[PDB]
Amino acid sequence: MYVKLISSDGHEFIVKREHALTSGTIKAMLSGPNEVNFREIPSHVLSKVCMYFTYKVRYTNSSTEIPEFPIAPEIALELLMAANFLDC
Amino acid sequence: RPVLRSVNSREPSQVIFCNRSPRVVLPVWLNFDGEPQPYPTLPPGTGRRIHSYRGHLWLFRDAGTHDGLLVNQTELFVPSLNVDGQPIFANITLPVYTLKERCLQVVRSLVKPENYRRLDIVRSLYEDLEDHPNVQKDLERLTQERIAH
Amino acid sequence: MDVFLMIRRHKTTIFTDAKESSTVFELKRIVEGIPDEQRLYKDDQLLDDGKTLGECGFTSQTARPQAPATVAFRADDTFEALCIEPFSSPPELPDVMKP
Repeated sequence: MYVKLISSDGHEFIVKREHALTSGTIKAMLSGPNEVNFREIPSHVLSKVCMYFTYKVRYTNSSTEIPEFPIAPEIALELLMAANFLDC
Repeated sequence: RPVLRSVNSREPSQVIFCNRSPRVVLPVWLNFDGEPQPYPTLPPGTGRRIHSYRGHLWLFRDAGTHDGLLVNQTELFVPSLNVDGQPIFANITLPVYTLKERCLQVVRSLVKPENYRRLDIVRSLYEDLEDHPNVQKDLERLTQERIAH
Repeated sequence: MDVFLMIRRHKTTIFTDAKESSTVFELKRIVEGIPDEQRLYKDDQLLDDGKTLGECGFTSQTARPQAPATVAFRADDTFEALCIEPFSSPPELPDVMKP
């Protein structure tokens, strides 16, 4: 099953739901017994946040060597802002 | 008398620390008093066979930020005894951090200590930053971790 | 083992993965879940169907998850040109955050 996490400038990232469950925010936005828009999160910030997901599913519970997460010093003050809000 | 100290096992345990992480790795050893001790650092990629003891308590941090590293898919490392003379193996790796402290780590390195306060960020973050990870802390976090279990 | 992918069309980016030995027609069914009207492209090169991922130049070495490799709709009868809208740009890095 899939979600459609849209950014401020209007980027629509369709990722796997279990991947999205990595966020504590996005887990309490899909929790009612799909789509989520974010008004103050850019595209160059959200695509990189959809990356932590593909990689957090991949590497959590792995016995191999585990590769470093790449953060260009420019997107560095906007992913911390994204993550503190995202909760992941 | 805390519940994370090295047992005085008086038994040799030839052990191999090789760092499979990008960091410069600091071996930390909790002694017979449970007080962590610093050993010679491992450059990234390399590793050494060490003369340690059965039931000693090792953990590993990036010698720089003091960021928590893993060993054999865990926080702590205790060997047992070398079966038939073959040595125990400590595989020091990166943990999947949360993107939070992952980014904290980066801002932390590029921005000098005093000028966290110049960064254009929300207010709870100057504290997220100002509390750079600590070993004495991650010892208290873990003791109650295993006291609950 | 496998690759990691960003399948891009306009302001659509899809975070998926596929095996390096598996073909394009397979990846075109994977998209047919999110065939007759579908063309995939490596950069500017139109990928053909009977080709695998490794044959189209996505080694799992060039398609790691923390930076996945990037992979056209046929409306009515003819195709569109491959259109992908780049993401926004971050602010220039603050005065103290620089070396």
